Amino acid sequence: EGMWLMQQLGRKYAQMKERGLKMKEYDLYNPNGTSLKDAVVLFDGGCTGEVVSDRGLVLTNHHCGYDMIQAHSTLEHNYLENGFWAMREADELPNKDISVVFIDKIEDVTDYVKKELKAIKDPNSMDYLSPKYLQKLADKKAGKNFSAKNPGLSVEIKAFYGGNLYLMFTKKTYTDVRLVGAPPSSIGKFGADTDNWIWPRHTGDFSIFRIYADKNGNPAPYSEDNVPLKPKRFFNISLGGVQENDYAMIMGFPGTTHRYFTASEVDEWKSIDNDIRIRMRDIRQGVMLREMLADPQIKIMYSAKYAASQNAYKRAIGANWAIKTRGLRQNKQAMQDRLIAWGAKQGTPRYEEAVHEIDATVAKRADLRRRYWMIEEGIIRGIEFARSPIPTEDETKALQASARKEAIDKIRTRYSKFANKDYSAEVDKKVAVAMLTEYLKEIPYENLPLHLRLVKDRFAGDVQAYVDDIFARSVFGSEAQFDAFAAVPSVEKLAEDPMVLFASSVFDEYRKLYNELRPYDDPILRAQRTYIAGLLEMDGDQDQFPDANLTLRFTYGQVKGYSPRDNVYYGHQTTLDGVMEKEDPDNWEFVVDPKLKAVYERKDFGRYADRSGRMPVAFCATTHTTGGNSGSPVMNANGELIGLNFDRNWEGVGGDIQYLADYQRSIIVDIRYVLLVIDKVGGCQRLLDEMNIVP
Amino acid sequence: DEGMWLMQQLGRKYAQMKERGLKMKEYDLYNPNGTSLKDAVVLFDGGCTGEVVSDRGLVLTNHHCGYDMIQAHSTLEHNYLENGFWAMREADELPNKDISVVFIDKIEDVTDYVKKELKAIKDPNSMDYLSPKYLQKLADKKAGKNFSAKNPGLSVEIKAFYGGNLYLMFTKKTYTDVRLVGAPPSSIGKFGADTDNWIWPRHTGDFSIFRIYADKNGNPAPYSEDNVPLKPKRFFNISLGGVQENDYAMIMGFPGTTHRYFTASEVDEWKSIDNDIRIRMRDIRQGVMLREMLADPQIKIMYSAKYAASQNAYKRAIGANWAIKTRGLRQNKQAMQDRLIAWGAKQGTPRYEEAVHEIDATVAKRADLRRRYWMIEEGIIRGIEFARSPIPTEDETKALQDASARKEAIDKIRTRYSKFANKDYSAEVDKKVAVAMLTEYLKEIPYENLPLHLRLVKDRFAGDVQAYVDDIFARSVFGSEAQFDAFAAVPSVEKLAEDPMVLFASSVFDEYRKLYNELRPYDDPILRAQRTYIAGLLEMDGDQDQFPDANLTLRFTYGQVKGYSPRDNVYYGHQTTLDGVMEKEDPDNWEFVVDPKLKAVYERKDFGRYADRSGRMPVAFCATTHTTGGNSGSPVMNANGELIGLNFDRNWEGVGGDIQYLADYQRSIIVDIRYVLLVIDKVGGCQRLLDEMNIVP
Ligand SMILES: Cc1occc1C(=O)Nc1ccncc1
Ligand SMILES: Cc1occc1C(=O)Nc1ccncc1
Ligand SMILES: Cc1occc1C(=O)Nc1ccncc1
Ligand SMILES: Cc1occc1C(=O)Nc1ccncc1
Ligand SMILES: [Cl-]
Ligand SMILES: [Cl-]
Ligand SMILES: [Cl-]
Repeated sequence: EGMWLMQQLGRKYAQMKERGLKMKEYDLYNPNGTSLKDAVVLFDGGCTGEVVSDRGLVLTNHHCGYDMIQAHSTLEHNYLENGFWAMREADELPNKDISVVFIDKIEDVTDYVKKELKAIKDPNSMDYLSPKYLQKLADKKAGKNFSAKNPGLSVEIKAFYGGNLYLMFTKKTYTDVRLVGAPPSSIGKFGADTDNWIWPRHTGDFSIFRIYADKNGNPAPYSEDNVPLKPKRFFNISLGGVQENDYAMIMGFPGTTHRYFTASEVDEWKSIDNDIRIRMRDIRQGVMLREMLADPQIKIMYSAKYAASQNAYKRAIGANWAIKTRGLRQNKQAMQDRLIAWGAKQGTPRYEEAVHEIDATVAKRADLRRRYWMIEEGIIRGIEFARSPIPTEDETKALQASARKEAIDKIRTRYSKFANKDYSAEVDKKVAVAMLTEYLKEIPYENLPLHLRLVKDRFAGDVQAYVDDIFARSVFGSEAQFDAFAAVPSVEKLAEDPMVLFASSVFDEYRKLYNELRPYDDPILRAQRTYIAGLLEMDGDQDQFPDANLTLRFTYGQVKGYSPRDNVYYGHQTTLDGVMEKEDPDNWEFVVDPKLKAVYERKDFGRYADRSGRMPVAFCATTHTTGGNSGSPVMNANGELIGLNFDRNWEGVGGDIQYLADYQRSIIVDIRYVLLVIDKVGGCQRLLDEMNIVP
Repeated sequence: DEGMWLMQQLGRKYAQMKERGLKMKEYDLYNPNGTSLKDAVVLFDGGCTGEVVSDRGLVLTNHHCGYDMIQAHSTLEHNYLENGFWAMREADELPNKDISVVFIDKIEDVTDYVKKELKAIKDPNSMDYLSPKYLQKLADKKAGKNFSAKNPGLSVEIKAFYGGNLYLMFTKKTYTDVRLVGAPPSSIGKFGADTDNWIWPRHTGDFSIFRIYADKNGNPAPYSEDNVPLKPKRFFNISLGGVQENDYAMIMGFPGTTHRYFTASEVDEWKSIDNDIRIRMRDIRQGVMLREMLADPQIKIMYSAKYAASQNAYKRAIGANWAIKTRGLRQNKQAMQDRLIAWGAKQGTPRYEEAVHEIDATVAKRADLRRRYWMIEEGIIRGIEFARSPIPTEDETKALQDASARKEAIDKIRTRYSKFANKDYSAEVDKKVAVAMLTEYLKEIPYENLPLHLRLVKDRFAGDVQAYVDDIFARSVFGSEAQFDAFAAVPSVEKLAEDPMVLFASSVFDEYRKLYNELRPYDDPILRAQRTYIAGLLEMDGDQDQFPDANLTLRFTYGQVKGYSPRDNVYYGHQTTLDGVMEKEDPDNWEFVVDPKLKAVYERKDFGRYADRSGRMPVAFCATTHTTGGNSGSPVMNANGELIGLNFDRNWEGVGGDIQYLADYQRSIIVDIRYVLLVIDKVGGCQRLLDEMNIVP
């Protein structure tokens, strides 16, 4: 049910042993020694990874290493489509802008931070959550020049439980992290966007990297003189596999949760955030899909844009399903009524006042929040010409010296990036007509961005005519129209350009709404500090975990399937047979790698198949994970690596607010399948030899 | 494989059924010389099964079987299709026109008689052995002089089985006064609508209730206000004990057709011609239709039924091709015929190998013709609506060529035009469908094999299909109402003779009939060789583990209440519940609307004695019984012969079961009788129906 701080291992250890944990507490997390925690990394700021060899080999997801695979791919050596297998350490590819972060030490600095905060003065100060204020406290505690005295190390203080607990982390960051191996995208991204958030799942979502360091194993930027890191801890790989009900645990960096939402915040998340995102993206997606199905060239240009819109659309559908069917609002209401009754009994009304402040703030900002989501989903992300070029102040106060040619060249560059190889003005006009029709139905005239008032005033309510006029008269409406402008440019032409005026008006309204809504966050945040302090004082810090905040957490559970609906069961494990069932040669998402299809036909599974002779692919577990946990190590009762977390089923996306024991699962790639791919698909035996594979 | 057994075969199957869980005495299920449970089973309205469930002739069948009778009695004031219908007294039950229930009074083996009569052979290749006319002459000869007049309500019929190796005479008792008694609302009766067609898990309460009325002596009589409910020989007791996983289940009913004795070459033909062409052509038709329905809400209303009608056999063909591809249907037919050929060689009789060779050679010879026939039937006859536009009859052309006979012919042509261009017809949707269908048809069918008018696409329109279709509508008398009216004011045979739409329709129907006539002779050598083929299979492996193909005659099948795994890591259990209906509820989707009385019953858990041991309300279950079209409404029995449900569908994964039963995938989809009784009770409030049934604990 939770995402526990490493400090909370002591408090959860007995229950973990009762559930099947076999390892000693300090072998998993030792606060003043080496433990399994030292083999877990924050991979490139937004993923988890794990060290799996005494020479710094790192496993993470294929979707986590995707950008590094794509950046090294060319027409001659397309690593993204065929995979990549460095047959020697010297062939491993360096990556620019990459990092791996180790959590060297974790310290409770609550008393220190709370004492420092007493010197504020303004009781409503937000310094208690400010990264700048907390960094000043971290630097004061670690010492003026800590990083010079301790190379590779840095300190950081974060707030937890809404400001009721503070932890200081001593981090060790390595920036020379090289690409070692990756399966073809047909394996790494098998279901592609069709199987996103889906269980059963058949995706071998893994990639392999290596941490390089100086001669003393200290962090160093890329240098041909760097040598592999010899880590103090790395995971052993288990080949014992998994069975239904086996104990499983994860360590990783979950990004965000909202476990302490009030019932009013759940209602707002549903009726504003989710319903608007669902409604607006369903309109955008429908027009886009119609156009992609009618023209194969439009399908190529808009596939990525369509997939990018669908991902959070599906998440919002899954989240709304939990709100509707799993009683999220009711359980938050019961949580807050229980605190209010307890507070009345203690003679302390501050908890009821805090819940009241959150409800009143949520109620006050509703119309503004609705207008913000409507414009952001409807126009800012909904219509491509909303992000068309807007002449800067430096460009207009240059057009009206011969820096006129310099202003036009910069405007041309931005026009070329807007009307790129994947942009269709015809597809965009059709999407805009549908999006704006919905937006104008929902947003009243007095709340419209200035230019959109012209639909009623100038175009007699004709949305199609308004959009047609924007393109017919705009300098960014076509290449010929831009070139005619570029030959005789004037600031007067730009000032009255219908596309410039649209883009400017909608961005102006978007920024105005953001600025008016931003002050409402602070009273909610301050009242949450009181609210969570009351919940902790009442029911204790053991059942209620602190919200995720991109810090190292552990979660535990079992390898277990679930029933998604009446008379349907999805088991705990998928097999290579399921990959073959899904094969579709005329669907790029479900193409099966020929080497993998051959391995399946010959049953060349070696030591990786289960006792039945079937080849495992993926499994699911009752662990509590969220975005940030991609690539997390999945451990046995013995702490051995049994898989990598790579996704979570859509039925459990509401788990960020309330864990759903009967539906929510972590989707994990079986480590036996990872080794099978390295071995029979990549032929990279050296990686198998450097890992410590236990029977 | 797990057959549709003749009633005659119950004796030789009985021991295995007892070992599988059957508890009843053999002759209580079927006795050729006296009353048995077989007497409570009826052929409901020619194409469904039904069952007698009371001593006053009450009949249960599917909602989709009684659909036309419910719809015919529905009005704007009393919409029984939408809200259901519950007659609170026998006098309120609604009579139905053109309805029948058929009882199988007696079944007799007449093989020796038919085979002796057939020996008077004037031609060894005669097809009289399969002719309904010839067999009726033999049935009338055996039954006697004016049997139907001496035994009113009874009729005699002989059917061939095992390709002409076995003949049975059936004495049927037909009742035509069958009245509507009760029906749940469509929201329960057809809950999944076409979305859940062929789907398991299933949550549809697919039942309707009728009553057989008869004269004072219980003899068949047409509708009369003097008719009294029938007192039957036998009726089913209703069980409330429910079902559990692995329970024995059996069905009696009228499966229509199977092809269990196809050669491997007939499986290849069914896949590569019949199914692939139907799939490819309907996918094109459906895609254009769906795009037009999604863009215009009025087109969606006009084309929903046409779209659903095209999709039903499209889905069946997809399911059947999945079995051919993944379940080894072709290979198992090949093994069946190689085993017979090896045995025949050992017996010194080459006639079985010669028979299989004749079927293969005939299948190979007709391939191009069969491909051209399916291409035109799926592509144009079914695919393009203006293919069924009006064609002036010979008598209409003669009438239009001096007299008032001219205006009579024009009125007749107008009537047919009005039926073609009706409230659901869109010429714009039809032109778009035709352009796509014809583009595919012209790519597949060479110029020399095209219907005469379609040659104009290359000759006159320079390969432009859109221009050809545009010209048909712009210049045709049936292209629009104003164009028809201009013709009707000044009509001439000359205008009709050169009309592009008339010429198109005439040419495609001419080609369709020519292909049918050229292909028809190929059926006879296959049929005669199948008589030899099946005789060999029966002589070799006996009439014990190979059932005769279904032919709309009474059969029994047995199995277990059991779910299945449709794919890797997925399991569908044996039973669905009312909870699953609630999970599927969607008020803005007519297909998944939930009746308020039913939703309230679920909320209050007002399930009474009908609920399972865990307090869950059962809805439907699935079984390993072998059923097909014709089995809709069939009684599902317990090990004791008590009614536990009604068969109403089969999952798409098992549609290949008509050729080869699929033990691990094929299931009969059954409405739980506890759910039927719950709906009658808590939704209909028709307590009198519960009281007349014999409900056992
Ligand atoms: C009803 C159903 O049956 C199978 C899948 C679904 C479904 O809703 N899928 C889904 C929902 C949200 N995001 C992604 C996928
Ligand atoms: C068919 C079904 O519907 C709801 C649940 C199930 C089911 O099979 N459950 C199950 C199977 C295996 N392990 C654990 C539980
Ligand atoms: C692969 C699959 O998963 C769920 C359903 C299907 C499917 O193909 N359904 C279907 C096929 C043929 N006729 C009817 C329905
Ligand atoms: C076969 C299968 O694949 C994935 C899950 C299952 C499963 O649960 N099987 C099962 C459940 C209940 N009774 C019998 C079998
Ligand atoms: Cl380290
Ligand atoms: Cl012979
Ligand atoms: Cl099977």
